[PDB]
Amino acid sequence: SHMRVVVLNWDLLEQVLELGIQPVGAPELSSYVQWVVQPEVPSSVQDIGTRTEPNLEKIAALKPDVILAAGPQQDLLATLGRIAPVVYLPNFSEQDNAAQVAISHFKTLATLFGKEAVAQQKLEAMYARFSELKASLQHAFGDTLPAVVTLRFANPTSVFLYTENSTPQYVLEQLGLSSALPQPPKEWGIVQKRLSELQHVEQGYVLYFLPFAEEKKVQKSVLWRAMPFVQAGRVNSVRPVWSYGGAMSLRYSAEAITESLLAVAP
Amino acid sequence: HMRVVVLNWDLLEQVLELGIQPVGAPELSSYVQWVVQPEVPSSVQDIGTRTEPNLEKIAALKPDVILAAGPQQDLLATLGRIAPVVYLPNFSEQDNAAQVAISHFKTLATLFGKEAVAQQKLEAMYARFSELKASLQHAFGDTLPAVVTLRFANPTSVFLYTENSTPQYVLEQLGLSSALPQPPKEWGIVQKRLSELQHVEQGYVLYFLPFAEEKKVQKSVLWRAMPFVQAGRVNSVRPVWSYGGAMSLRYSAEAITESLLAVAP
Amino acid sequence: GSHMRVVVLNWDLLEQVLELGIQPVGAPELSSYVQWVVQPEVPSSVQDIGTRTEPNLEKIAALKPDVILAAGPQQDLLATLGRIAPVVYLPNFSEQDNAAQVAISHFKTLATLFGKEAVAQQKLEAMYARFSELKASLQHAFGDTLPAVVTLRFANPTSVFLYTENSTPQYVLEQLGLSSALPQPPKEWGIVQKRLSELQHVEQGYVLYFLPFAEEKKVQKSVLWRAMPFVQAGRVNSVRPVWSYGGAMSLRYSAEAITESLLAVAP
Amino acid sequence: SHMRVVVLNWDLLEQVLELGIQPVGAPELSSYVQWVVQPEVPSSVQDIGTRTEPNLEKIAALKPDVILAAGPQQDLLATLGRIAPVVYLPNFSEQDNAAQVAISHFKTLATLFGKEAVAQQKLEAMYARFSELKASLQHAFGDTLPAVVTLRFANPTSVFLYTENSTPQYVLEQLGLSSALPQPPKEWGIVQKRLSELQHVEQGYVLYFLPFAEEKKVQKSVLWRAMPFVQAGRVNSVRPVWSYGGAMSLRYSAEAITESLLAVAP
Repeated sequence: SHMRVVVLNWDLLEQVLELGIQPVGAPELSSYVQWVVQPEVPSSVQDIGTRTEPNLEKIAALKPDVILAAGPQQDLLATLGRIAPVVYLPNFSEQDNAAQVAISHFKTLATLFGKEAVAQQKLEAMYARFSELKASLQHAFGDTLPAVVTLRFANPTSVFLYTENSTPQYVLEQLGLSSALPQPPKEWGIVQKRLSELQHVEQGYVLYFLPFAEEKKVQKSVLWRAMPFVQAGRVNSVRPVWSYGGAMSLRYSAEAITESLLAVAP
Repeated sequence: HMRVVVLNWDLLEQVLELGIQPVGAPELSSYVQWVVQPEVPSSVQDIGTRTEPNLEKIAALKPDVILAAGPQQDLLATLGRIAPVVYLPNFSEQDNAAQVAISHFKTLATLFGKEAVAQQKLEAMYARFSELKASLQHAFGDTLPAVVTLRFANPTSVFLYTENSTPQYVLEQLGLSSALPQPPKEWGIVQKRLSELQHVEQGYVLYFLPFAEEKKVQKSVLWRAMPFVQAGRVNSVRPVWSYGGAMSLRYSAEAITESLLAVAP
Repeated sequence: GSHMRVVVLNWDLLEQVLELGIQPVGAPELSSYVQWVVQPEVPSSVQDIGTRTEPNLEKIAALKPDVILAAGPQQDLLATLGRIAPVVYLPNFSEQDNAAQVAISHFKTLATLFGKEAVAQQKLEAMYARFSELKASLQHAFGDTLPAVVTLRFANPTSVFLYTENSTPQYVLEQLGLSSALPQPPKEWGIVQKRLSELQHVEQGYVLYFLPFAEEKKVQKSVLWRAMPFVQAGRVNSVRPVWSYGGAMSLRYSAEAITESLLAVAP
Repeated sequence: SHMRVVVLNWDLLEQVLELGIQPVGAPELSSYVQWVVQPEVPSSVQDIGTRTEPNLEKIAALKPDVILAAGPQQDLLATLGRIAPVVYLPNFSEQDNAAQVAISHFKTLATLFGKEAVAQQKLEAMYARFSELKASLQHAFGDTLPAVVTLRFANPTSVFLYTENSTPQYVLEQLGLSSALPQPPKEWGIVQKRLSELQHVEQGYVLYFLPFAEEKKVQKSVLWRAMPFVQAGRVNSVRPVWSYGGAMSLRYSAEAITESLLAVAP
């Protein structure tokens, strides 16, 4: 029903908002509109601190009926229980297929909040949306879709490649895109490799998620300009979509990758 | 008869080659396509994939031991709560692949008491090596050609095998020269462009099967212009896992030799 | 037996030989050695046979060696040295050499030649294992994002020797999972001489410089160095003396040296 | 223990083979079985080109762990080191006593490759063989062994006399034979004199090493038949033994000279 929900992670914040549920508390709302962006966070929701170090004084003042915690708040579950009952929905382990798990959590949250019908409408619409971008991608590339590298910059010299169990990997598979640089499953679906290792990617297309404060710095480097995919024009920037989000995150990133990959096409 | 669960294809071969039949093994469907040679019995159940094994299934089999390799190193802690784990890593940039695959074959033998069976196979392997070398010298020799061993990534990229790889080891055991040596790397491979094979004029090029885009590459525009292709010094090696166990060295030796005995003068 | 009379002419080979349990009768610049290489302590018995660039042929021949180990910088003397004793030529720092890998490959080759193969494998396995520990200690104290590090040696108070992609400090950084923070294309000896002004744009990364450097205090109090972003942010430290152009065990000593100096000035 | 060795000179090829070591590459294998012949090169060993001018492409293709170079390859040491570690064992200078150096190199190579025991056994067997041949030589020459000239034909008009620092000279001394025409130490242990100079070796023996493609031409020539040692019947042909080989070369040349000198005896 209409309970007073406090989420402590950005993926759960998205999931709850997407279900038509409006929480009373959520972490890092200022950074949220820069990194996650896609599921706009209403004016009512108060910033209860960070995902790693939530404000216990503040969440208790909001009088929650439930506290939704994910992976990074697992050491606080006992602590959070002193304030209100906790529903722990973890994700993005080395074992979790992130995306699949994000959907199963999306369904579970729906049943608990009675918004079970709304969940089904969005999920089937997302699956239909996948094929829509896939169709628009083969119509622009010719039924042999290219191989794509999805990453986020770690430092101006280091890069987070997304692994096989990550959500961008799931998106690539749903779009019919190939994995230009596959990686074994890891936590959060990422692997930190050096940027110089991308000197050998002479074949596919490389997409990097926004924001990155030092984008110009890397772009102005001798190393980045020497990249095969850069001079060949097979590289673009994906509009800000949280790669560690919820179920609808898969959709938003699907529309974001496709839009950024329909560009820089032959 | 212990209840063994292997989580990697090399260990699966090693354990099977010792006459031991595990209760769990990864990617059994894909196994009969890429490694194929040590045929996995009908009894063994698919416990998921290599990189991403299913803990629920492995725990449901109630194993007495779990054999994990390199790609499962981040799961070792979790697996120990299911059953005692034997961690046998291999194919790093520092590992000589072949020796380590043999030493692991020996270690697995002693742990499982099948010490005699292991030695018998190893003696048969070394003997088979010299056998193939002789048959190569009777078809090429006494000056054996230089050979490139690779796997296709895509019709434009190629996985060349490095100095620490198992195909490199096989070539040296057959007395064959390395037509395109490479510095040590992880899993023993380097991904190069197909265009790099434009200057390997004198010698032989072998590529391992399967490759879904073989049909595309053989009649492809870039590949037919290759020197070793026009000279007819190129053939396809029957599917043998280049990242396997000890007996992989034998199977790949017999596979390369048989595929190289063809297209000979 | 392998109880042989070895004369080394380069510091890396001196290290390789000492680490294998072999004690040479001659080695170059022993006085300067304990200041720059330091780590593999040179025994009291081994005599100083001159420098690396200009070895004393009269002295090395007087020691009556059974074998002479010469490296890259002594290649122009190989023909003359064979007249004294059989020579083993082990190069290791061109722009195409992966320095570290070959230093290990030379460590293995030298081991087999001197029969010290078992100790070599033991040393290498202990080094490789130590790498993962240091990497582990680095992902701890730091985020899920290993930092970007610049490794260099001071040439003068205004110029710096940055290490390239084929250098041994670079190999160490890569084994630790660290980024290059200022990568450079492969060059001879693994270095490039840049102006100190090149460190003006390494803002969010880390800068480490190897010891010794006689004018570090001079640079520390200099106007340009204090204006450096990594200096004001406190992300800069001095690495304890480890030879950047050494042998296989040089990689281990330099890995522990970099990690410890980078565990400091960490968040 | 079992390394991949590539030798670039015939002497080093012999030394390594006598130690039970089997190289993967060796120079001039076709000509080797014509000039050196005794330490038979296995079928497995591949021809890496000629001496002085080795095939770098082939040597690198064999993936050697060591490259054994001698005198004539001294200008290639820098290039060879770029392929694999090089062990440079020079010999046959004006200062080298060839034979001693050939043995000391045989020992060092033995120590380096661990086949040290086999070396001492062979060397000790060689010294013992010397006295055996000397005895069979003294029983046929009246215990006062004659003076012998050892040479190789350059052309039908010139002859390569072997000097005091050469390996056949060492052989003559170990057999107790005198030097019927000694020469001051020179490079490769040889001196090129005109054939007309052998007119003065009257009261001695002359031995020439095989092969020589124009032996019949010289044998029926007017100048050679007019030689004092020829008319006196004190001349014979020594079976092919490499005068610039290794330690066991000294043995092979000892039994070859003795066998060729047991003939033409009174």
